[PDB]
Amino acid sequence: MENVDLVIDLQFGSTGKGLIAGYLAEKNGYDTVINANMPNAGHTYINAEGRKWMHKVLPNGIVSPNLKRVMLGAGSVFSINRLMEEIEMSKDLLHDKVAILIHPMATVLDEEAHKKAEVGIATSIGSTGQGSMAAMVEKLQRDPTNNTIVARDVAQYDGRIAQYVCTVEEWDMALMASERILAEGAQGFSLSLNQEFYPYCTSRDCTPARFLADMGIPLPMLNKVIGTARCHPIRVGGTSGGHYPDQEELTWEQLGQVPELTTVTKKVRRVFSFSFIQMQKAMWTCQPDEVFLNFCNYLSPMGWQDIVHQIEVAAQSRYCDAEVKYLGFGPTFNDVELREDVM
Amino acid sequence: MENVDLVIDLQFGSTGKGLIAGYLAEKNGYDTVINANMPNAGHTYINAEGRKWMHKVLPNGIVSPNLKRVMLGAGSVFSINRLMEEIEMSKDLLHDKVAILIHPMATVLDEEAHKKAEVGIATSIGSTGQGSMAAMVEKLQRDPTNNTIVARDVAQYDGRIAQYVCTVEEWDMALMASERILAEGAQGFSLSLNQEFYPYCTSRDCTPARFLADMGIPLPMLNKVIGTARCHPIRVGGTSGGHYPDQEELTWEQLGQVPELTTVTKKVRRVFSFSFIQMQKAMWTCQPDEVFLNFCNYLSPMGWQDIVHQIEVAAQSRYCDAEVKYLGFGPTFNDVELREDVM
Amino acid sequence: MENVDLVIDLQFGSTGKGLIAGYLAEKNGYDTVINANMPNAGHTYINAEGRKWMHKVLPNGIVSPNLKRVMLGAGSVFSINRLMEEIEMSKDLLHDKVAILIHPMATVLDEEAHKKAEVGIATSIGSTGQGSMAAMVEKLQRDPTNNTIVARDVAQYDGRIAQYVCTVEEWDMALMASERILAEGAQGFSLSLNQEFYPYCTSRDCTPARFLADMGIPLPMLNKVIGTARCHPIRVGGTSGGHYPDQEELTWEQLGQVPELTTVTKKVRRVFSFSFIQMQKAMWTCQPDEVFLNFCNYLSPMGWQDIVHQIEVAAQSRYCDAEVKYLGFGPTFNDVELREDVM
Amino acid sequence: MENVDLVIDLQFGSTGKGLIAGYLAEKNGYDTVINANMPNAGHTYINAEGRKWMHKVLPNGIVSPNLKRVMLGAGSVFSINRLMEEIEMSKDLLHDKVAILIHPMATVLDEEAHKKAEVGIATSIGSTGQGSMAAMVEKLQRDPTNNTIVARDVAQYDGRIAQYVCTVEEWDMALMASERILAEGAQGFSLSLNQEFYPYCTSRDCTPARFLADMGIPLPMLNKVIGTARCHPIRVGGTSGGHYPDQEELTWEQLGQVPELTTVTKKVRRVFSFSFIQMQKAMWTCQPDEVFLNFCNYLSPMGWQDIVHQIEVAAQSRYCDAEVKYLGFGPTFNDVELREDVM
Ligand SMILES: Nc1ncnc2c1ncn2[C@@H]1O[C@H](COP(=O)(O)OP(=O)(O)OP(=O)(O)O)[C@@H](O)[C@H]1O
Ligand SMILES: Nc1ncnc2c1ncn2[C@@H]1O[C@H](COP(=O)(O)OP(=O)(O)OP(=O)(O)O)[C@@H](O)[C@H]1O
Ligand SMILES: Nc1ncnc2c1ncn2[C@@H]1O[C@H](COP(=O)(O)OP(=O)(O)OP(=O)(O)O)[C@@H](O)[C@H]1O
Ligand SMILES: Nc1ncnc2c1ncn2[C@@H]1O[C@H](COP(=O)(O)OP(=O)(O)OP(=O)(O)O)[C@@H](O)[C@H]1O
Ligand SMILES: O=c1[nH]cnc2c1ncn2[C@@H]1O[C@H](COP(=O)(O)O)[C@@H](O)[C@H]1O
Ligand SMILES: O=c1[nH]cnc2c1ncn2[C@@H]1O[C@H](COP(=O)(O)O)[C@@H](O)[C@H]1O
Ligand SMILES: O=c1[nH]cnc2c1ncn2[C@@H]1O[C@H](COP(=O)(O)O)[C@@H](O)[C@H]1O
Ligand SMILES: O=c1[nH]cnc2c1ncn2[C@@H]1O[C@H](COP(=O)(O)O)[C@@H](O)[C@H]1O
Ligand SMILES: [Mg+2]
Ligand SMILES: [Mg+2]
Ligand SMILES: [Mg+2]
Ligand SMILES: [Mg+2]
Repeated sequence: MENVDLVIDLQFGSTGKGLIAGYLAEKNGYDTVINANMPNAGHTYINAEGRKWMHKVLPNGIVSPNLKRVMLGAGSVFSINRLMEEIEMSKDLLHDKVAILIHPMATVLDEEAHKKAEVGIATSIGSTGQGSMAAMVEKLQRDPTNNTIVARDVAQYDGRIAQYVCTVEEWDMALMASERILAEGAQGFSLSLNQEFYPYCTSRDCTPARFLADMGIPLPMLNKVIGTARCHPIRVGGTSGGHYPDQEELTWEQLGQVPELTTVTKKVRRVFSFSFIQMQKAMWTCQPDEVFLNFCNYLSPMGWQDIVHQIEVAAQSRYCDAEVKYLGFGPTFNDVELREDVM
Repeated sequence: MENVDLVIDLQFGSTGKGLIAGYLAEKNGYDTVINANMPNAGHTYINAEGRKWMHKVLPNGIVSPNLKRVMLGAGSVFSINRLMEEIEMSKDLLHDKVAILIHPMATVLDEEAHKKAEVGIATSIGSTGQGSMAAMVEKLQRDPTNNTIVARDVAQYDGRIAQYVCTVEEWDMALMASERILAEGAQGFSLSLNQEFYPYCTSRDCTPARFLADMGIPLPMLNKVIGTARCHPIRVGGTSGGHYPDQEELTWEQLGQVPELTTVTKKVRRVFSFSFIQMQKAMWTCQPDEVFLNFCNYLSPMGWQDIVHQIEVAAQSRYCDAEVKYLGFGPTFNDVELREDVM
Repeated sequence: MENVDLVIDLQFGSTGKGLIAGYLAEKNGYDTVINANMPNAGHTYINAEGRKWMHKVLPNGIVSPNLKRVMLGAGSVFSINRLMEEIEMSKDLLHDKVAILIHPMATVLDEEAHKKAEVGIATSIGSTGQGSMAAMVEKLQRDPTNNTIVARDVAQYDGRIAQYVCTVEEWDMALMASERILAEGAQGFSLSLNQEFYPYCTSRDCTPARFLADMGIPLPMLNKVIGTARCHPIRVGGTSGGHYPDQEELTWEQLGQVPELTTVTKKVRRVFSFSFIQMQKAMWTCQPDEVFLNFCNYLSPMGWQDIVHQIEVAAQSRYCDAEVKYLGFGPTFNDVELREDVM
Repeated sequence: MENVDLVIDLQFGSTGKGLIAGYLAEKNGYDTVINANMPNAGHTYINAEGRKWMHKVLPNGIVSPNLKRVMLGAGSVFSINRLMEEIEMSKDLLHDKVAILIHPMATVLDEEAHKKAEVGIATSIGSTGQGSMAAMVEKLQRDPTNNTIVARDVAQYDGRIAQYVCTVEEWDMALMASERILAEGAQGFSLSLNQEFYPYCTSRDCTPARFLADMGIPLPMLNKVIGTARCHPIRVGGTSGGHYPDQEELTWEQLGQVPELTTVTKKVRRVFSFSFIQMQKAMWTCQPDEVFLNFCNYLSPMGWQDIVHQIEVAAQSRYCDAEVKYLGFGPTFNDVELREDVM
């Protein structure tokens, strides 16, 4: 029954979850790909031939040569317009023998109302202001007179999603039928609503237990957790929040890199030194089996090799047998290296 | 590392989670007891000598002869006044060598405001109207200017909870130091926000994955899941929601029992026949290792023995090897029997 | 042929013979229950639902779900009025397919005369003064002219018992037909007429050999002997007799308990410390296979656990392989525990 | 621990218990011989050389070549004068390395008072009038002011028995020390106080369970039961009582024998035909392992051989595997034959 490989971020998000999800999908050929994304940010994957996917709704694992099911969990908050654009963009991949299943309880984003309600926190806590929490709050209100927030009710008047919206039993049966599943997490461990930076955090916990719960995955189904990290963790710009005591804020100049910016909001990313405290904390809760260390291209061999050893010792210190198996030297499939081959 | 025994409700709540938690605490002598309750639920335990505990905040496992830690998770919503009364009533048990730890991110209930904000859902969806969701929404708002909703901020002006409010690292360390842990879930599987009865449900998922996430417990720590059920499941009074296709609403009269009243509202409970569909669904997601079948005292031996076999076949049908280990015949410790000893 | 389970008291009586008899009857479902009580003893059983039986005549095992026969041996001394009240109170249990058999030679108590003849020993030896010995003496006189002492003769003029009074052959046949039998002893080992406290003793031996003889049970029929004991043995009020050299008289005050009152006389019970000498003596003669250690609720875990080990070593010392199988923590069915489950 | 061979009568007494006890004592060489006789009647043994023992108190097994202990049980009723005469008569056998132990609770017969009290029943029920029951009644009265009935109290003023009177613990220890024990019963099965002929019966049950109880022998100690019978059962003269439906009263003339008389009272013995009903009844309760068929000298080979087969079929019919091992053709050791040798 253990057939779910779960992808999670060990720092403050934007580490390369999309890159390893696409890479693992191409290598392991999962028949089911599942997620529970909110409109916060888009994940990128670039394959060997240079084709690029930027997803806010669909999992990045749709590039799997054995794709049979694409499932969007109960914890999802999505723009119907975005989902339509994303499906159409990968129509060749999402063919007649691929089933797209939207959980009946997934939240439909009202872009007019939900973005307007997040205008204040977009400045005060440096929030993305995408409407994710405002939509989540409307769901929680449980007004029986409101038939415009969950997918099951929206499907009654919006036929664009109607074919995809399934029942709870159809959802359970699809997981049961699945041979091998790729589950994709979002945001990052330190962004968790219940980690130390509150209120400078996101609207949910970004931990394996919360992701499985938001995707409706039974715990005995979990096979492996693949954690992702950067050599220099980033945080998204403005009054976004603090850092750990053993890390310092850097500049893109110090690193000799072109300043990194968010895709749509064009907010410059804040960059920090590696934090061993952050790793111990993330290793304790997230307990990954395998680690993908990305942006090794910003350091020299001794620098990224030293971080590999730090991560493995951080894991062991928190009863975790995490192995840094993959190393990222660029944004493409061809830039993902096996650790054992480069060091 | 696998030392967490988790107690969860397989139906619509109020099945005897309080009773088995107290029973297991006395038998297994856990050093740590942990929960993440909201004010919408109350749990009862009665020991061999007739002492009674009715808890809305504190775990029921505080009766453990080796109690060292009492921990209230980040997912908790609590009335400070209630916590003070619950502590005072078990002051003999909660002695100088017992540490009470309230997660810094646990929510402090604003009795007046939060209850006022749930007037309406209390009638429309048959909600408890205890303020649980309204408090949860205020936390989610993440207003940096609001220092009155999370325990960490409230402790700065309310010295009643100040000694108990810990840091995130203190929380992680307490779990790490623990020898054996009793984790107590609340509400019930079918009350989940993401199960089929939405909006006639609670404000979170009532599944093992969500409980571990709300208590901040790493997944490799889970040892055993003990699922609880009744021979005749119950719901709260009013327009509380629908039922499964294979079950029917009954009356206390039909059962020959004195009408049951809800724990928080002095309201009459709705009673239904046993549902095999509900069991298959609960077994699939919750995957319990052991089952406590309670209220066998409302049936004849053939009746409750037949339900034991139904539960085990429902389990096997959903790849779960659940064993009905305990049988309940009354509200006290002495009424919990080993299934092996009675059938 | 070995199908008789015999219940006997290892000390001075009133240790919980009634309780274990009811408990074993409910668990093992004996078709035949047999005794040979005199009016000097009363035995109590309280079931899981709170129903109480206090018997001076009828066995306590009438609560057996497979009851077919209730037999009162040749050694019985009974008040017809009492037997009628005891039958009436359990008329639901003693239905049309339950045969009550009174041995033809059982003694009918002459309340006025027999009680008048025990005035004196009631003060001098602290006797119950119930008429037991006086009735027994009248039987022994064997006056062919006396048709008012044995059941067989009384039945000729007293139609209340006539249907129940059987022949000797009917008695033998009922035992032969029985599948599984529960035999209940009375008083206690140290009250034996032939133990060291004479004349401060009862009018017969309270040993397995005497009970089988008084119930007319062939010796190859004996399967198992269940001996009963208290952590602090008791005696009746007054000049009831001495104790063993290794034990001391206590007070209910010293024990922190409400003073206990005797079953027939509303008199205060004398309490003593546990005697290892009494156990060795009782184990030697009575040779029990299983032991029920009752009133563990008057001690702390170390106290009652230590007495369990004393009993087993006292047993081994007298070539007896007695196992303390049951532990009593209260007066009801739910308070009987398996020793294996609590220590 | 199984080392007690018990001798019992299967009819109405006077069958040859003394003859087989002496025979078995000489053959098996028991170190301990035990009994619990009342003054009712004397048992006879005649050895190969013609020496004769007529005992009312001492066991007949004192002829054992390995005699170490002679024990008189708590159930004994004896004349001190008789015991003195009997010991003196066998002084050569009861030497310095043989210990005589009288149970402290054995009854001392007051020949003046106890015989006078039995004058009425000696005529009415054809009783022996030896005082046995009158002495037994005085013991049962338990008057603390009476120091003249039990051996322990009589020893304080009658030094003739003082050396022999032991404690209860000395009694238990002597049985424990014993290698092989010969236990001798008295009277006979059909004479039992609780058999069908009441009041034309004796003052106790004449069954293995009552004899072991009266001798204070633990039940696990029983090895073998040797039952005794006559080809023509007798009953002791006068208005002694009835018989079984399948037997008839005969005359000594019909048998061609000299009329049999009691030793002291010179009462002619009543003689009856063999009763198969009597055997079935005796086999059921007494369950003997071996049978001694005596007075085969009053019949022809086909007559006594036919009774052997009747007895074995009677045994089998009552779940008894009794083997008629010994056949009696006279009153002497030399007259006891092994069955396998004569048929
Ligand atoms: N090692 C790398 N060097 C340079 N650019 C990279 C590397 N790995 C990934 N990228 C780019 O980093 C950017 C930031 O990540 P973004 O959130 O947009 O998607 P992602 O890489 O899949 O990250 P995540 O899914 O963790 O949010 C992406 O545009 C991606 O193409
Ligand atoms: N077998 C039973 N028969 C009768 N009453 C019972 C039984 N088990 C529990 N009870 C009582 O019925 C009620 C059912 O519980 P509701 O909260 O009230 O459950 P709980 O045991 O208190 O805990 P939980 O809500 O977690 O199930 C409680 O008041 C409890 O004491
Ligand atoms: N563990 C216990 N703790 C407290 N009370 C008990 C316990 N066991 C029995 N009792 C009660 O104390 C009394 C002791 O019994 P006494 O006759 O009264 O014993 P019994 O159980 O009634 O039978 P028996 O005389 O054969 O021992 C009874 O009233 C009984 O219900
Ligand atoms: N087969 C026999 N033939 C003739 N006389 C016998 C035979 N066996 C025993 N006797 C005599 O029968 C008589 C009657 O028995 P009595 O009670 O006096 O002693 P017992 O033979 O040992 O009998 P029991 O011990 O059974 O009472 C004795 O005097 C005895 O010697
Ligand atoms: O996917 C993500 N990548 C990076 N930062 C994120 C992501 N999601 C949320 N955040 C950060 O989390 C905080 C709160 O985000 P919100 O959930 O959009 O309100 C802000 O500081 C965001 O920049
Ligand atoms: O402990 C509980 N027992 C039973 N029903 C509950 C409990 N908690 C919440 N509910 C149900 O959850 C829904 C809303 O209650 P609320 O979560 O308190 O708002 C209703 O359908 C209630 O009946
Ligand atoms: O059931 C009983 N429990 C306790 N003592 C008893 C019981 N039956 C008899 N006795 C004791 O036996 C002696 C005489 O009581 P009697 O047998 O009723 O005459 C006294 O020492 C009593 O204390
Ligand atoms: O040892 C015995 N042999 C034969 N008859 C006996 C013996 N003991 C008692 N009886 C008979 O038993 C009856 C009652 O005897 P009691 O016990 O002496 O009063 C009478 O019919 C006696 O003849
Ligand atoms: Mg991103
Ligand atoms: Mg409840
Ligand atoms: Mg009693
Ligand atoms: Mg004789």
